Amino acid sequence: GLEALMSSGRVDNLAVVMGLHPDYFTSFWRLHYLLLHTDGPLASSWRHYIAIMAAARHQCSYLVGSHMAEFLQTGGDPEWLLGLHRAPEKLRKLSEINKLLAHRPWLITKEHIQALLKTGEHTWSLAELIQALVLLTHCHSLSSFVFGCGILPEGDPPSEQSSPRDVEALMERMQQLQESEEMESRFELEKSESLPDMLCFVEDPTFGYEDFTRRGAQAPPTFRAQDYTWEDHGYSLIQRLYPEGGQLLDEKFQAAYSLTYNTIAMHSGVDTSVLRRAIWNYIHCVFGIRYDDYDYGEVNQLLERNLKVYIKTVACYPEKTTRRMYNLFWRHFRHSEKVHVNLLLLEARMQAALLYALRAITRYMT
Ligand SMILES: CC(C)C[C@H](N)C(=O)O
Repeated sequence: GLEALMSSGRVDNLAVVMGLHPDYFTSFWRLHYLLLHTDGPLASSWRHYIAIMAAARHQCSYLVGSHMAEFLQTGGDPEWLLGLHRAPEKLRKLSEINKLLAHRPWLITKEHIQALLKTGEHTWSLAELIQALVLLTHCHSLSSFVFGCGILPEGDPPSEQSSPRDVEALMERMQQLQESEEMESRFELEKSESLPDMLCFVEDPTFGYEDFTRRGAQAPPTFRAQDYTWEDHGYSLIQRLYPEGGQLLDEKFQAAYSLTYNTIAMHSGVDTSVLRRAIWNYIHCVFGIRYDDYDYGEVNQLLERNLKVYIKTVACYPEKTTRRMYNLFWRHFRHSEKVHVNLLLLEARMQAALLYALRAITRYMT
C-alpha cells in the first residue's frame, strides 16, 4: 500500500483504505479529482450538492458531511443545506433519477431523460447531465465502499472493520473450471434469490431495491448484456458528451476488473479470474444484466453464502452492513482481499447503473 500517505494523517479515512490497493487508488483518485476539483460543465458548489443528494439515498453521513463542508468552503449558498426545497429547480429535477440510479436503475427510461432535457428557464444540457450522472453513481458506489469497509467518521483507526481449509476446496473448484439451455434458467434463479438530517435531501426515502408494495422478492427484468455494453456503446457515448471523464471511467473499470496479486489467501501463484468474474457477474445479475456465454452455476460453486449476503447487502442496502456480516464471510482471507471485493463491487454496480442511464439517453436521442 501507499503506506507513507496512509499513515500520515493528511488524507481522509476513505482514501486511507483505498491506498491498500495502489493500482486502483490511482484510477480512483484521478476521477475523484476530476469530479470535485477540476473545472467542468457544472460549478463546484453544484457538484458537491449533487453529491450530497446522492449520498443521502443511502443515508451515508460520512459522504454527506464531507460534501456539506466542501460545498460551504467553495462558496455554496448555506441555505441549500436546509434541504432540497431551498435548492434551484434545476437541481431538484435530479431527484427521480438519483433515486432510480441508486436503487433500481433498470427502471430508468427515456421519459426520465426527456423531463431532464425539457426546454425552460434552466435546462440540463447533455454535458451537464452526463457529468451529473457520473457524480450521482460515483457517490452511490462510494456509499457502498464506506459502509462495506466500515469507514469511520473523521471526528473523535480509519475503519471499524479493517485495521491497516475451505480455501483449498475453493482453489480446487477453480482449477476444475479452468480445465474445461438451462443457462437462461440458472440466471433467473440467481437473480430472484433473496438475502434523519439527511432526509431533507431526498424524495421517497424508503424507496429501495426491494419492492414492498408487491409480494415476493425483487426481480429486475432480464437485460441481455450485449444489447448495450460499456465497451461497445456506453464508453463511446460518454467520451462524446463528456470526453475528459469517459477515459477515466474506462480506466477505472478495467483497473478494478483486472486487479490481481495472484494470491488467494495464504496461497500464491493462483489465477483468480474465475472467482473475480463471478463476483462481478453476480452483482450485474442482481441488477438484471445477463451475459450469454456465462454459466451462472459458477456463482454458487465459487461464492459461499456468507459472501453473497455481504455482497448483496453492500450493493443494495449498504446502511445495513454490520461488522458481524463483514467478519462472517471468508474467515481465512486477508483484510485486503475484503477491500478488494468491495472495489470490484462498487465498479460493477456503478457500471450497471451508468449503462442503464446511458441506454435511456440513447433511446431518447433517437
Ligand atoms: C481474492 C480476490 C478478491 C483477489 C485475490 N487476492 C487476487 O489477487 O486476485
